Amino acid sequence: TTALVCDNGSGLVKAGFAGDDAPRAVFPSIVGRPRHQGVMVGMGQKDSYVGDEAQSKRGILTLKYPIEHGIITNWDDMEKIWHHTFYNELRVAPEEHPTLLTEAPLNPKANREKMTQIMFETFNVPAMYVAIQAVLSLYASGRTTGIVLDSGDGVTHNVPIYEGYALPHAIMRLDLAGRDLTDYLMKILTERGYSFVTTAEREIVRDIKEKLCYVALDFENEMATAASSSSLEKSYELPDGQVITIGNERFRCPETLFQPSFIGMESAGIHETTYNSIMKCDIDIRKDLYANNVMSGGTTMYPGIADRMQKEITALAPSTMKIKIIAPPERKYSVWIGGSILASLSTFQQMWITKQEYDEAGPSIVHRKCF
Amino acid sequence: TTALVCDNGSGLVKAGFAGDDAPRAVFPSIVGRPRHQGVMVGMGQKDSYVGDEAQSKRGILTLKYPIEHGIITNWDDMEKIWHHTFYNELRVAPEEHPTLLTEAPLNPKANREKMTQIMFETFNVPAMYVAIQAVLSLYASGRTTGIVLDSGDGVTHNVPIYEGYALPHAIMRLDLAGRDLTDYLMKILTERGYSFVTTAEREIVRDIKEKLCYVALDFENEMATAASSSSLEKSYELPDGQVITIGNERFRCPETLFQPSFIGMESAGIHETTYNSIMKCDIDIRKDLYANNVMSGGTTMYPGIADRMQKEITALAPSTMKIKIIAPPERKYSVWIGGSILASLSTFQQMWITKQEYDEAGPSIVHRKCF
Amino acid sequence: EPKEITFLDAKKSLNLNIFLKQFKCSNEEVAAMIRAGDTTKFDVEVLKQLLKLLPEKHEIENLRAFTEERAKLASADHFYLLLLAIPCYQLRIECMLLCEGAAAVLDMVRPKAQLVLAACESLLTSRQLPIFCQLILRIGNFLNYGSHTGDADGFKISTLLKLTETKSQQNRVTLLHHVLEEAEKSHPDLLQLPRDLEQPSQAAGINLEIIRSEASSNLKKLLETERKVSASVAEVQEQYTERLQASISAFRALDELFEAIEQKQRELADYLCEDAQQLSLEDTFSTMKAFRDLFLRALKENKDRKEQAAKAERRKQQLAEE
Amino acid sequence: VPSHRRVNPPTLRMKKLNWQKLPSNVAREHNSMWASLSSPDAEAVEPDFSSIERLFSFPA
Ligand SMILES: Nc1ncnc2c1ncn2[C@@H]1O[C@H](COP(=O)(O)OP(=O)(O)OP(=O)(O)O)[C@@H](O)[C@H]1O
Ligand SMILES: Nc1ncnc2c1ncn2[C@@H]1O[C@H](COP(=O)(O)OP(=O)(O)O)[C@@H](O)[C@H]1O
Ligand SMILES: [Mg+2]
Ligand SMILES: [Mg+2]
Repeated sequence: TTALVCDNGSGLVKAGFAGDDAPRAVFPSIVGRPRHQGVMVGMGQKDSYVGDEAQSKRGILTLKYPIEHGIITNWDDMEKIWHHTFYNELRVAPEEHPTLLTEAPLNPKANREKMTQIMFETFNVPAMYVAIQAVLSLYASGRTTGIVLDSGDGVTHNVPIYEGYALPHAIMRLDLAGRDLTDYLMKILTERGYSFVTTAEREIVRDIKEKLCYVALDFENEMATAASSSSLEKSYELPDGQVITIGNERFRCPETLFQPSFIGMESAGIHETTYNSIMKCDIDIRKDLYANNVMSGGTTMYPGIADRMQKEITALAPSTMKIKIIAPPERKYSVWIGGSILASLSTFQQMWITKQEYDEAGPSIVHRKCF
Repeated sequence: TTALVCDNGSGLVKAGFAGDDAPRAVFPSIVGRPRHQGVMVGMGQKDSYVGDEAQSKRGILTLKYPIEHGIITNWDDMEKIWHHTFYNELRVAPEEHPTLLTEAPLNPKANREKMTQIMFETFNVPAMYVAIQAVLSLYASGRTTGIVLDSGDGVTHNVPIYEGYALPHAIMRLDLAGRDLTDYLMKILTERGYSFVTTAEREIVRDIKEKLCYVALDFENEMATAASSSSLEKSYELPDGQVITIGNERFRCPETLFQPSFIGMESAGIHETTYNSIMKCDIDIRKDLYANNVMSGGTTMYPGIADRMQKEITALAPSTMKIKIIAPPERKYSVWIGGSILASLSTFQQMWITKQEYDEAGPSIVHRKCF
Repeated sequence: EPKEITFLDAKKSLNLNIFLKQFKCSNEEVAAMIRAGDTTKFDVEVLKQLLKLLPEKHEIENLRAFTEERAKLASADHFYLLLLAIPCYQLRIECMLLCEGAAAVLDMVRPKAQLVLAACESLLTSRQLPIFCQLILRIGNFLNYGSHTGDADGFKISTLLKLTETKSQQNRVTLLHHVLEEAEKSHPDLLQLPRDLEQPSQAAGINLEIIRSEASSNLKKLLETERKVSASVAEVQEQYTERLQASISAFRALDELFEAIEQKQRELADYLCEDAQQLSLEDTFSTMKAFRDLFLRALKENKDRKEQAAKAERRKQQLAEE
Repeated sequence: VPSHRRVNPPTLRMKKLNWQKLPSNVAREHNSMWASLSSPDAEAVEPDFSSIERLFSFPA
């Protein structure tokens, strides 16, 4: 039987079958309830809408984004999202397909235990495995040992992996991602002169972040030519006719990943958390950490992030002139694609958690099979 | 030379001489035009009534507000408002008096260009100034720091300001004020059978909103009291001699200020907007802002707004630090009082915008001079 | 007369003019109630603005070296000369600011510290809370039979948070819902369980170390100010010593109350059988506030469930009648 | 010996439950509320085990 892979994202939950090149379902991490009061019949309107149906009818719906910074806080809405993800998005029953799952790094243990007990008691899966998004992100590149930068919509993390097994001591957290970049992009486009108070304006700024924004090889040099660059200044058309012009901000929104002092916090960047996370490991693994550095998430689609990661790791680490930072073109879904690669293999059949293991061991099996 | 303070608000224009306590010319900003035909030849049938003459003769006039949501939409009407308030009310030449003016926060720049060019080219002045309404409202209270919430006729905006430094990012604006409460009062008065559809009747509904409405301290208890006993029902006499009696509409009409879902807006109440304004500030100066909440604008004339506002802020915020509401009885004219304080200073002579500065820098020096 | 001979710059004179114009009176009266010791027109913010607009060393030297007519000066400079005419004016303004701040901090902290003391005293002595733990552990020891987690004779208070984590087959009824639904039928005294624990309700809602450091800093400042007034003249003594002694006595009673909170915190740590090195004070109050909110929502959702069951039963009897 | 330990064995498989087990010598102190569980004089509420068995059992 074919397996199911879902990436439970902070901003985009993806779902599909194992072995597929692309996820079949990509829907935002939203649960909508009807905004106004009114009952009638109306040929049986649903009490709750999730996903693409929630996106489509979103004017008469109040939405909820229940994942805050990678970490699950509201659990019933995750249960409703997982019920949509199985029963209508893929149109399956979860009691015969083994289901691979994703966790944010530095997840609390009670969250993993609650996640496992809701998979085994409510949905009653016959097999489930929780993987860190970075481990699947390394599996999409096709290796088993190395450090991986993963920045999604919730939170940025740098995770070292040894033979498929992560090291939770040297995982480091940077408290920004594509939602925080989106908020900063509304902030500096408002400083440019615009205003985004509505829903559709926020979606247009999200698509501006999708299309136009990039990372330069040098921030200071591209500042130095910013007034004089004829190719830097882009723009975008809203469908009702509003025009949004963006200039140097195209490489100020993702450079918040490289320098978080742009927005006003003193946390270390995506290259500095990577370097500090490499030094917190054992010494022997660190060359394999530099050799298999994979960036992942939709927050790494900015063109020219590869050579800037190269130059920043070149600046911090004098041993890393020639090693290349691997950037797959499909690293939007490298968590999902690596989950497809991991679940589709015939070597993964032992690593699944059975129902009887949860029954005899409790929820704490997630501490001991998923490591 | 006596300066002139002229708050050209959305609801009522308040103009007078500087250095005084009360504005001499308080009159609503409406332009009345006769929708019917004239048969009575002679006796000065002038085609556009402006001010109190439009108010007194309102039963045959279409009334247009030149200000809509704090934006000067109609410009010929607003010029007629300025011509009436200079020549008919104050009866002073503009060329021998400085004229202080007020403005809403987050205004368009070309709007400021247009009021500057009308105040320098048509009505020539020796000097003029444009100031934020919340800053003058704070200066009437006599303190240098604090948060000013101002609820006019179209705009309810929150401005926190610390030592005169107005924080731009922590200013925000909610389009829910007295005209929207008036329209909701028209909508809910038809439940009792009273119809008001004409613009002449908007003055009557605004008058009963001024006279009879009040903020409930608790909405559910006042609902139970109004449903249980008819003790809170109050009568009003219309100008045609008919007497109406209203019940729960005395408090259902200002409750839109705390619950915008009545008129169908997704945004929260003014307490939550004040709270989100406070969290946008730095954490050190929040203690000064919580004890210095200053109201201004006539929409805060409902005699239950202070205790309910203190209850809502003390419930929503953490209770570590002091919650104090500054609600002076003369806060309706606190914009004019603060303008009269600011205009009558010896240090203010060098912040005036002269005619020579206008000739040097166009109608654009108000951007670089004022905040 | 544009030569106002003001020794200040434009900005500080502008701020002091805005400050002076709020009092709606002459600056002679302002220097009078600075000297006479009045607290009616001076709250914390006005005294903070006055201390933020103090005269500087060169400004005081230029005012003292001034020898011409006093009427030629500005209102700011005449106010500073009236301020300098007051002996130890900065000490008197500091006595104003510290007595008003001490009174405000005392009226804020003292009912909340009494609420914390009543909270921990009612947590140490509760009536229906043993019977509620009896019913909870009876159902819990029924449920986890034959496992390694079974056959326990107690739990921490954090297990009261974990009651909400339980959900039924319908994913709508919690364990707390079922316990309160059975307690509504069998033993209604557990429904009077929040009545004893209403003084544990709302928690502290604060951090006790922040207000304790602020109270200790205020008491230290009051002791320093009392020592400085003791070095000053007898007019300042008769103006301020009784109020400073009352403030020091009230803050000493507050420190005795903080020591009682520490002793009852150690008693509450031994009461729930947890070591005192971990946070057993704010975690327990936030725990009890959270659990009492869970109790109130469970009560009203069980009432709403019974009300909608009765309404559905009335609708079923209606459609059977018709 | 205690009343809460007297649990009948149910016929059907029952849904499990998560909290953290703590030792019994710690929990039977004089300052603990479960000494009233250790004393038989307290109000003994009998749970309807048939209702939990018909409701909360595992479906086959
Ligand atoms: N082409 C793109 N360029 C830039 N940003 C993009 C692009 N496509 C999506 N994004 C943004 O990046 C984020 C999507 O990344 P991703 O799918 O990895 O997040 P997630 O899985 O929801 O988050 P997390 O892994 O923290 O749970 C969103 O904030 C989205 O707006
Ligand atoms: N006594 C009152 N009670 C309740 N509301 C009032 C009262 N007086 C005025 N208002 C409302 O407040 C507004 C006062 O206008 P104001 O704030 O002075 O200028 P603007 O709102 O045009 O900027 C009016 O639109 C009116 O609806
Ligand atoms: Mg994801
Ligand atoms: Mg106004």
